[PDB]
Amino acid sequence: DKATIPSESPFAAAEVADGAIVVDIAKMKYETPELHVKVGDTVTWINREAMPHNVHFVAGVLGEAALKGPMMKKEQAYSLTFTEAGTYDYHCTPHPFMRGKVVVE
Amino acid sequence: DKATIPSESPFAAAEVADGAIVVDIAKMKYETPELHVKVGDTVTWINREAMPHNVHFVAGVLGEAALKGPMMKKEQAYSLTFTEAGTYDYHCTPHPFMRGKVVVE
Amino acid sequence: TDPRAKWVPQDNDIQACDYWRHCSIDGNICDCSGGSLTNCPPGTKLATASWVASCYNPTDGQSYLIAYRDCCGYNVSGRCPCLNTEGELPVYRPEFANDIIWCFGAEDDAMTYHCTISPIVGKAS
Amino acid sequence: TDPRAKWVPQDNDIQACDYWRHCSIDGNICDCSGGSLTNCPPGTKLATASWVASCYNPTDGQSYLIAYRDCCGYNVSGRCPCLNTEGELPVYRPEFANDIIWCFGAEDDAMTYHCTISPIVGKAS
Amino acid sequence: EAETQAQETQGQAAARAAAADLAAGQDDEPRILEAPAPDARRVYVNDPAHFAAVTQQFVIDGEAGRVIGMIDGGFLPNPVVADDGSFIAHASTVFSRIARGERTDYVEVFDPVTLLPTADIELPDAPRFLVGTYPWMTSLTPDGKTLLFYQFSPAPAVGVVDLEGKAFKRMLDVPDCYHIFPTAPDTFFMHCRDGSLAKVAFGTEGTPEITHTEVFHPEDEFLINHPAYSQKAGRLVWPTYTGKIHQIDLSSGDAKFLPAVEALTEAERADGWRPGGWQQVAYHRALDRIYLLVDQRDEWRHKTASRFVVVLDAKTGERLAKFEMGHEIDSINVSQDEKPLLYALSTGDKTLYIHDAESGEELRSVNQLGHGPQVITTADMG
Amino acid sequence: EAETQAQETQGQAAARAAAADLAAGQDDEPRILEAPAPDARRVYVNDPAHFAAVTQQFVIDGEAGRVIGMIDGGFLPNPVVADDGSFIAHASTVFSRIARGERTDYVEVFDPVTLLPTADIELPDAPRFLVGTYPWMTSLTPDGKTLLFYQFSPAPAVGVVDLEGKAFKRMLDVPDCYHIFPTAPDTFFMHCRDGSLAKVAFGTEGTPEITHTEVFHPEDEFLINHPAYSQKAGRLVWPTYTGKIHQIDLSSGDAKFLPAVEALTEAERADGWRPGGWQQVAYHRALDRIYLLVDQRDEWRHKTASRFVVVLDAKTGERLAKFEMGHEIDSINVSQDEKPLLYALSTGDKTLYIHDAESGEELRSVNQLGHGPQVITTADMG
Ligand SMILES: [Cu+2]
Ligand SMILES: [Cu+2]
Repeated sequence: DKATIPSESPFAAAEVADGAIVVDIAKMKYETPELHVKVGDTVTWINREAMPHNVHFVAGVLGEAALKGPMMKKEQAYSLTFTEAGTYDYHCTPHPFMRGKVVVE
Repeated sequence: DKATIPSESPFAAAEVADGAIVVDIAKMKYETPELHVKVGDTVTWINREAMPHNVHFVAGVLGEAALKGPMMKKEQAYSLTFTEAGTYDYHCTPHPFMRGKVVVE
Repeated sequence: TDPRAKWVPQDNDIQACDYWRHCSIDGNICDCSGGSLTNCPPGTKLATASWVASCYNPTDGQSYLIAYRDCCGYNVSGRCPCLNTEGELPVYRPEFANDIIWCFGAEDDAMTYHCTISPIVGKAS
Repeated sequence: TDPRAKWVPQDNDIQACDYWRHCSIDGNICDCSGGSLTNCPPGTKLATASWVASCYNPTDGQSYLIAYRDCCGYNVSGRCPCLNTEGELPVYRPEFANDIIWCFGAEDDAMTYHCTISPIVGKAS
Repeated sequence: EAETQAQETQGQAAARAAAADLAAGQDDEPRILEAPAPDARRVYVNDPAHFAAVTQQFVIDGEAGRVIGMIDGGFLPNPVVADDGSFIAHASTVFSRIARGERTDYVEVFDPVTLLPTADIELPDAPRFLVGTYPWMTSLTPDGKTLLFYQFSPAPAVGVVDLEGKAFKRMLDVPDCYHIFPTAPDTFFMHCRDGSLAKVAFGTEGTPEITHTEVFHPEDEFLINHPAYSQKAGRLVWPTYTGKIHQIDLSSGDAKFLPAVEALTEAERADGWRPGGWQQVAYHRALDRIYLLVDQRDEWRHKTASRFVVVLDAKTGERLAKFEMGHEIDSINVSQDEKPLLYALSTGDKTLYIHDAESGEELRSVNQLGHGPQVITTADMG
Repeated sequence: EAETQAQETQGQAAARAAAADLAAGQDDEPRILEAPAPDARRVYVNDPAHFAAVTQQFVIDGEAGRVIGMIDGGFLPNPVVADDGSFIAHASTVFSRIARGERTDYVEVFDPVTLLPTADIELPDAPRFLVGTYPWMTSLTPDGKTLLFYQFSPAPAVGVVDLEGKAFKRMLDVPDCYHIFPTAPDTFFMHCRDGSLAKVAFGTEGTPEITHTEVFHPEDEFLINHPAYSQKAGRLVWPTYTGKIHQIDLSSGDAKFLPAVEALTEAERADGWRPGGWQQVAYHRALDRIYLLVDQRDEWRHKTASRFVVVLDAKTGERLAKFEMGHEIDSINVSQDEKPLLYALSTGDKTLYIHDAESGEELRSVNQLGHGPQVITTADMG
């Protein structure tokens, strides 16, 4: 399956194109509780703070295996391309209280 | 199953009848390691030393369960009534080099 | 404190490793973890078979056979550890061998070591 | 050593509890069980998620964020034990809380605690 | 540590009894003992063993300073003890190959005199929070019929275990909150990241009903991992790093925040005094008293042992007493009876020090308490 | 806790390296290490931990005095180490509820650089002998393809475990004999209640062929549980309680008794000198030297530590050295290379002291080796 991964590893914020769909991460929060994109859209999370954060979809969400995203340092980014309509929950691994959702339409 | 147990636990050997079928235990030995009996006969082991001893038939010999007798201290006794024909090997639990055999005709 | 000195048994304190019945105890004194000199602690399983040793009682001048039955089915208690080896023989004479976990015959086939009791099974020498 | 005195970082020995990167370590220094300062011992599984702490380096005057990832799937090492708590908050602020088993993300879902690495993530500024 | 005073006197009384039995021809007939009945001075010491894969609980007669029993457990298990003396239980974790391989979380329930397990209740999907031991991360409902435990990851949740029917019931999704303070068969309070409290009422099935209270503390006021909670009194006592105390009475079934109290004087605070330890706070219900491990320390030495215990009236906030314990103490609890004991546990000495709470005086001590003992648990039987 | 000189050097060089990385702005990228390739100076220390339900092995670089890895075990495991450095393995025992519940006995084989298990082989019906750890109770064959382990109860037996095919084969019934010294893929010797050795040769199937030796010691002469055996030399070195040393040459796969040799002098023996410890004796294959732990002790303190080690030519019995160790030593072993190290383990200090075998000097040490470490194992790589 339900996403592809453009880049295995994190990458520099400055890498993200201008029109890109972006979830900023700051003060221990994802930017939106709930992002709406279409089938085929790439979402990029950008950690804006020093505290490392990632995105993590449990097993069965984006396919059989969990998708545990790599931890992003300050000013690092990570993308996912959503290939199937549906609602996908995630959290930040060390931080269960940081929760988001991608709604793919 | 092939034997029943007159007494669960050891009992004083002054309660064994004279002329009861007896394997005595002394010198780290069963004194009659090959004993022949007839179906229906009650064998009594009697410990003649301070070193505790028992009888121990492994799983499948006298039933499906192993019979692990109580440890007889000095001058205690323990009986089994053999209810079916066949040869039943035994040994002493902490002293597995002490072996006996009851032939039930 | 002198580990190499001859064993000198006392008959005043069972929680000490020099209590006369503890002469070939390997492990832990059960009285320290809720058992007693001759009984297992609540929740543990009592072995039937064990090593033995003749231990000299200094109180009456008489040698007693102790059956070092383990109490089993629990992790080692950690309290009152002792190792005495009066008359203790190597493992090819197991009747007197105390490295063995003497747990055989315990309820529920328990085989882990928790502690050891020091009951008398008769007289010796 | 006064347990209650202000903790004093050094930058001269990683096996000591006052090494500077160990400011919020809880458990055991991996360097002492076949790991290194920032790597896990062979056979253990490396967490990806941890508590952090910013620790002051006396060598250079900078504070660095240290990510206290646990090495998991082994019984505790028992070697070089330490507990420091610089900036350490209670469990409702998990991100700086260090009594937690920071094993999340380790291969094979290992969640037992062996030891803890002290890698630098970046600036704490 | 070698032999305490209580051990010597207990072990010589033992040696006389045994010697008489021998002299009098009374044969030795070994059996398995039972522990005395649960009373108010019975104390539990849990040894998390510094994160070892297997741990031990010590069951202690605090009157005699005698180990009456032990319970084995797994990796960082959570001990509960029914206030009414009827059972003990824990939530525990094991692995098929010591510290690796398949993980099983489970709840065992034990007979508090035979110590035999009467229930073994497996928790599906390994949901326990593996954290150094916080007594209020696993809790009984007031009826003793339900065990609740905290799950941290993958998301906040509380597990419901039917001890009566001996079955895992379900997980309750909860907001971003921690610890579990039950007030009714169906209700408990948690403490939240934002600084509020959540109340959670749960039925047989369905989304539980979760209300919040107001935020009762600042973000920069740090409430410790070991609060004291009397379930019968519904008193929750919560120290901060500074010794400031939030009390919340939960007796009514709703949260009533009481006036804040300082456990240290303004002078003490400026002269470096702070609470420090593991179980830093105790609360005696009958006397409405609060006990607190305190000592002089840098701010960030909050988990180090303390040598002092201040005692204060929970209503007035007024100090009553300050004891010097004379050891490095990590944990305090109290028996809940009329002239109670102060239990003082040194993780470092692996010794439980047993004090007259009234005087602060040391009466006896129990040593060799595993490897890194941290947790004192009593029953409130009155 | 207390830091060895070797720890300080190493921890200081490690601190400097890390300062150099941080200065060059080289980012920390955590990964899992591999241990260095096994070598002659790798030494294993097993901790039976005074009968704890879980135990640890420490893998140590003897040249540097560094812990290079560790391996977990259950209840009283038996360690083996292939002489060629290709694998390590143990026979271990676990329970489903820590120390109770279902018992699993199993053999695990590990990769000696990654320390990952490469086989986990269950042994049907819990047949391992649970005993304080004797290295020659579980033994590899010379090609490493088979592991044999002793069974005591209900009958003496030896289990055959196929490591190459990763399957338990069968139990071999044997006489009343103890320990296993393999000489081939299908031949091994044992020591018998009657003072003979038994040669046991087994096929694919069927009863083994059993050939007894002459009785080689009287019944009042007591052979320790920790003899030394060089599989590559076929030298069995067996001390008695008094420091008399039987040597059996098994190099031919038949037993050739060698002359007895007294490790202690008549004078020393009249003065109270006897061997004592756990692993009381070592043998260096290439130098043909015996090392025995000795002290002045009562005759029945044969398990207590010793402070000395005598070294003797195995061919002549000539004394070559008598070292004063500086510590209470329970167990010795040597590396098998040209200028061997002498390993000296203190169970009370939980420390491995590493000495120069030639001069006896303590070179370095390694502390914090579990609860009660007792067994030293080396590979004979040469
Ligand atoms: Cu995060
Ligand atoms: Cu016998």
